[PDB]
Amino acid sequence: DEEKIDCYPDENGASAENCTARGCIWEASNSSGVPFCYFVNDLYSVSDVQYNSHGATADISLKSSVYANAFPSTPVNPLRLDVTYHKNEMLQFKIYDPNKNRYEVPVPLNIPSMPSSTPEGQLYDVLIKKNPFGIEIRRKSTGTIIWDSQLLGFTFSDMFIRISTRLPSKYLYGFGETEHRSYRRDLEWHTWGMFSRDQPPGYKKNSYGVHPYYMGLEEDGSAHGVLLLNSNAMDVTFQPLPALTYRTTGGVLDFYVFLGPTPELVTQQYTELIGRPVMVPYWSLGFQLCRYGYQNDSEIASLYDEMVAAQIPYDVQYSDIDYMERQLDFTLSPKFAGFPALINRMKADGMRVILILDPAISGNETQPYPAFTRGVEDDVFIKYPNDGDIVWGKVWPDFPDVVVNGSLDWDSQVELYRAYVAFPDFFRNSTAKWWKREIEELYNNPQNPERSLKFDGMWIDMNEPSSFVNGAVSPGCRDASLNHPPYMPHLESRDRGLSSKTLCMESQQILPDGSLVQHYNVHNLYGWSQTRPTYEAVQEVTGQRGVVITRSTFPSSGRWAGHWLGDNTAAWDQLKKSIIGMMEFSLFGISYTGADICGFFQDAEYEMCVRWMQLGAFYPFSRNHNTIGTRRQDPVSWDVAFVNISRTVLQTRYTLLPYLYTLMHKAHTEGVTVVRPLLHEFVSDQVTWDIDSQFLLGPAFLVSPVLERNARNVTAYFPRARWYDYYTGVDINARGEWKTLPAPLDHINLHVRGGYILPWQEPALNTHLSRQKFMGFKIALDDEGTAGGWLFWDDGQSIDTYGKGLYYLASFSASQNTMQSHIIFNNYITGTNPLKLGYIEIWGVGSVPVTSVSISVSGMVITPSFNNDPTTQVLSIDVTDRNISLHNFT
Ligand SMILES: C[C@H]1O[C@H](O[C@H]2[C@H](O)[C@@H](O)[C@@H](O[C@H]3[C@H](O)[C@@H](O)[C@@H](O)O[C@@H]3CO)O[C@@H]2CO)[C@H](O)[C@@H](O)[C@@H]1N[C@H]1C=C(CO)[C@@H](O)[C@H](O)[C@H]1O
Repeated sequence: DEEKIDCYPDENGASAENCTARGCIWEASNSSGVPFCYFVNDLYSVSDVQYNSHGATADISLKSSVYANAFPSTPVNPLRLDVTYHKNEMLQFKIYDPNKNRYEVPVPLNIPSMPSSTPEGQLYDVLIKKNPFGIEIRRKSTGTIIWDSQLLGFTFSDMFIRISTRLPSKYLYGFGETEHRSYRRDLEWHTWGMFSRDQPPGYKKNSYGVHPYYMGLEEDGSAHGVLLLNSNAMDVTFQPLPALTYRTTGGVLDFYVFLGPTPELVTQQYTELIGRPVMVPYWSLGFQLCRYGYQNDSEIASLYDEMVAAQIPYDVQYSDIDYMERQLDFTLSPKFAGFPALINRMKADGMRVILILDPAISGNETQPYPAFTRGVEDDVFIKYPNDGDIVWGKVWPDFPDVVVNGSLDWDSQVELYRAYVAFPDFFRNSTAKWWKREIEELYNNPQNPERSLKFDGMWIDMNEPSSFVNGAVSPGCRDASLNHPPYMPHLESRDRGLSSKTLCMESQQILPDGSLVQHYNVHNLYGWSQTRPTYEAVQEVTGQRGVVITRSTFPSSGRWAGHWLGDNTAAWDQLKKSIIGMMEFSLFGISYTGADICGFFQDAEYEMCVRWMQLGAFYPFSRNHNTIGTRRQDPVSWDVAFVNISRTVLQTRYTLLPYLYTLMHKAHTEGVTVVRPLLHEFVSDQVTWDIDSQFLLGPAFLVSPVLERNARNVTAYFPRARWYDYYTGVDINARGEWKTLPAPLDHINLHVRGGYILPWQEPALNTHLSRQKFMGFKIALDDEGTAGGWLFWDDGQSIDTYGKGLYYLASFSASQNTMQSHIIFNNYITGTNPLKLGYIEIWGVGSVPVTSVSISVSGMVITPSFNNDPTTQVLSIDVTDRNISLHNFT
């Protein structure tokens, strides 16, 4: 019943007779999922298999065209397969057309100069099996088979490619941006669309980015990863005979396989290929506020003052498109003048500001508008292929004189008001200068130095590329590269073709080299194409490292940006989904992510929002954002009870920051994960393979959120190790056990894994005041493991600090009743530049209050006063009275 490989996934025309017309068998079923049409025999035949020291290659040919000609596109013949043993832990196999040169995804990866696999170290082996044509990847370690495409269905036609594989288990994690219902994916007959579209998160709905990458767990605790470097419109299909099926619409099958043995190891190797996450500015680790519909310039300032009055910490203040004049890029609303004043005032207190940008530029404007005009001069806009005019979409920008009724039909609004806009082609060496310029002159206004906005980071959005008309504008598109492209993957609005909510597929773009591409192949690449330049733009203009949040992603996208999970709604299910989203994104190679706290779409409710601020207080990207007409949902818009709660939890986060920052350093340097599923640190425990309603920050910080309304308690899992409550210092004392811990409406549960030391620092009102206060230690000893730890210090904003010069790297270790410090490299904390070392806490020291050594060394040796409770292992040791800094301490 499984093993049935759906022969008719087509949008239209599945029928007994139409089914027979391919080499296929029609047989109804009463079981949900099973394909009425299925494969009984193959249509390609592998021929000249050959192996060598460094790879393998066979040839694939039709047999015969009688049936291959019967489905989607004109099949390609013959094909060719090249497997390559890059490293011992990594593979690639590609199936392509050796004759014609097919579209291949233009995103740089790093690969050993030549194949560096060694017969003794190589951890996997491959076999090109012959009947029917198959590919079998195996972990040499223990025979588990990683990939096995010796199933039927393999097709390969210009605009339709199918390949399948048995999964080595019933546990698979993560696919290209959408709203999964659990971390581990179902397998019980589910298809998923993958294609950049402006879709609020939804079940089986294709969303902002595309990520054809998964991690599979094996029989034993072993793990592997698989990437399909294809950017065409595709959908994947999970069958209960553990096995999935790709159906792309026309690249080549370029697969890369990774078999680090562990989840982290896998990710380290995936990111090693596509690139590791961007290092973020220390200030971005703080809390963030925004909304769609900040009315007046001053309604923001009103908010920023209300927030410092409540003493709720936060470093980043935004403004949505409201600050633009009629949603035009690079313009300042009348209603928002002396907004430039607000920026400068806030940053002066130590805050920072992030501004949104859309990609589409309006060209129906009457006044002068350099952005658009110089756009046309430098020729940076996306046109049709036969020289044809700009491909005109519509988005946010309003027409010039039109008077706007905020309440009109959303459709009516799009014809009467919204201007025609052009989409820049961000591949082009030209579009880079143009874009980078506009950004320059936003920062330093050539004409009105008083109207300069001094932003610190950019939020590129609406870049799928999203558009509020299907394709182009007035007459439409004209093409079959667009609608019904032989196979229309299982996307949202399938009936609308690929055109739906974006550019015409025939739209011409130009790659950096200079060759011509149509939007059809690079659509999923669009937002990605825009990411690096924007990143660079911010860097050049601000002279600092800065940060970029983008909506549309693609593998490697996270190399220059972070990501927020998009248009959630203020509903309870959406909290848990954010935990997933984050987790999945760590896999996808993007460390800096989160959801819109309290919920974008719709009005926030009180209790849900107390719970969400507590959860979100631990997103790496912690931002409270919100759609237009809704009521405001920020912390100082509820009541005294709320405010006070918000304060406490935010404080906690501003304490973890030195830890959260080093994680970010380690993910950037090592490939490791930041938001990390328990199962990454405790694989041998199968209970964790399924838990997705709680998560880790790094290895030692266990977050256990309350995700249900009335609930004021929670049941959370606690793997086999010591879990110290972060607040009290006491070990919970569960071990591979489920405990029900009390969870009052003011409290969120956090625990520190025994065997780790966490560097902390006193909570300020923003990271500027914070970095000045006292540095702490939390040594979470475990009878289960003594203690290990890391700290990395930086000016927190300079470009490539680690990579060239000024940083501080210290590993910490506690063997016997004593913690010792080893500075690996120091170059920013010097005698003159001191790091105040405040307190030193130690949890789990013993019920016997007897020390053999109570005094700390700096070179000299003091025996400062301490507090100790025998009941609770805590051993506190204040030191706010010494000249102790991280650079002279031992
Ligand atoms: C702010 C948001 O506006 C537009 O969102 C539209 C969505 O495209 C559609 O999904 C559509 O229906 C959704 C409903 O609005 C919503 O109530 C939900 O419950 O389900 C519906 C899905 O069927 O209507 C939406 C109109 O509001 C736009 O497409 C979307 O991309 C916009 N979000 C971005 C815009 C802003 C402002 O620049 C940013 O603040 C957001 O973060 C962006 O994500």
